[PDB]
Amino acid sequence: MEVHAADQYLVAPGEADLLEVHARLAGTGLFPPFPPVELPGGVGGLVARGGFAQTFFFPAEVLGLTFRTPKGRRVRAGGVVVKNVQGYDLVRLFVGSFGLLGRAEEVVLRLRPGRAQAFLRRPFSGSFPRLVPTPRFLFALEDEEGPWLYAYHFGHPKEVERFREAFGGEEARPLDLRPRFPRGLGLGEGPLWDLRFRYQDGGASPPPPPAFLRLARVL
Amino acid sequence: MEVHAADQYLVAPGEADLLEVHARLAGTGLFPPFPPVELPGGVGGLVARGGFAQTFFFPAEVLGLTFRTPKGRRVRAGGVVVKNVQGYDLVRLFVGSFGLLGRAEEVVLRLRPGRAQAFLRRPFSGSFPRLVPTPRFLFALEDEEGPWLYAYHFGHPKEVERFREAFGGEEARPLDLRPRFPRGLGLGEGPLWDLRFRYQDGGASPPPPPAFLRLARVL
Repeated sequence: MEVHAADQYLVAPGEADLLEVHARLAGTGLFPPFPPVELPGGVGGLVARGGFAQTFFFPAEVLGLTFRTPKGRRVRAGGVVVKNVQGYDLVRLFVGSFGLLGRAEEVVLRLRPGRAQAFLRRPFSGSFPRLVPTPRFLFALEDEEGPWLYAYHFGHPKEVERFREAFGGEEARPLDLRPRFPRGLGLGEGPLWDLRFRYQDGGASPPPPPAFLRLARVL
Repeated sequence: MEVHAADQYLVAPGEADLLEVHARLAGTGLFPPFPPVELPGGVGGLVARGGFAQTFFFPAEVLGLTFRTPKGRRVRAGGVVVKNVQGYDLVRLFVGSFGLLGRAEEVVLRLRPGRAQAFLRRPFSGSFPRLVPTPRFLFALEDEEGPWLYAYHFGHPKEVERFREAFGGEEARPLDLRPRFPRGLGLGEGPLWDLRFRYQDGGASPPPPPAFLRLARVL
């Protein structure tokens, strides 16, 4: 993969692992649009699902991508160094398409700056709290010891310190949840959930609207 | 149109004029995702072009929309909570499609709160400046006198005040540019331009990528 530190963006293969990306950004002061949590599908799958644990609008963090349609056609979308007169949003079309349009072979993601970072966890209480400052990522996970509210944030040491003081809990190390979703990260009443979905091992993919089913046949 | 003040969103027919939306919201403390400038096509046209004068990601400000395809079908997309399981972004697909996918019959836009606003202009220097704080909208327009840099911002009274301080210039009133673009707001070497396009009366529409031409045939 390619880390464009100065321009704050990353170029990586769809098959790149989420922790693989975090490992590569170690000490760079740059952060990807996802927490230190490994999930089935890697970067490509994450993009296809429209992100994980975000408290922000994820699609805008995807600057470009190249995907392979279920028919074998290569489609390039967006870009950084080269781009057409814009419009015709092929990037957002793919983001959140859950694999219906094929798999991402390459993804270009925006990276955000941060002098400090904190990945914390604390006992869950039913609903997601409104923290201040709002962490960039928030999600719940049941560890069999009860639910756990996880939060990941980065930015100025002052905002992060502020985050720690508002959240409390304990420091958490990078998680690898692939072992708990062997049949795939689908949707359902599973042990993991964020502001958008509740995930379940082998759960079904969300139902696409008629229009999407139609366009997917000709892409 | 229907103003859902408490939920901070607006439902408007595609033909609603940009200035009628502003008049409808004047005094509500809520602002639409466009400045006080009338442009050919109304809100539907604005959405089709992917926004006007924004310094932010415009597509995210569009929560839903209903369009009639060239073949006659009508497809309802998005809809803040309750549409489908957040995925398959038909909304962003339409935003910035320039009419290629059909006409917007209805648009659902997010409204942003603000206790103060400022619409100002100053002689354009030849390139867009990096302002601090950065205004929500910025564009350049030529008049008999010459090119003018226009900026529109809203939000916290102290934020807007600081903007007025850094930007300088003079107070500007709502503009109606339909008379200057009677043949439509297309692309070209015209008298109006923002961070994404340079507009021209009766100008051409941007060229769609192959993938877009393909799915346009269906849906």
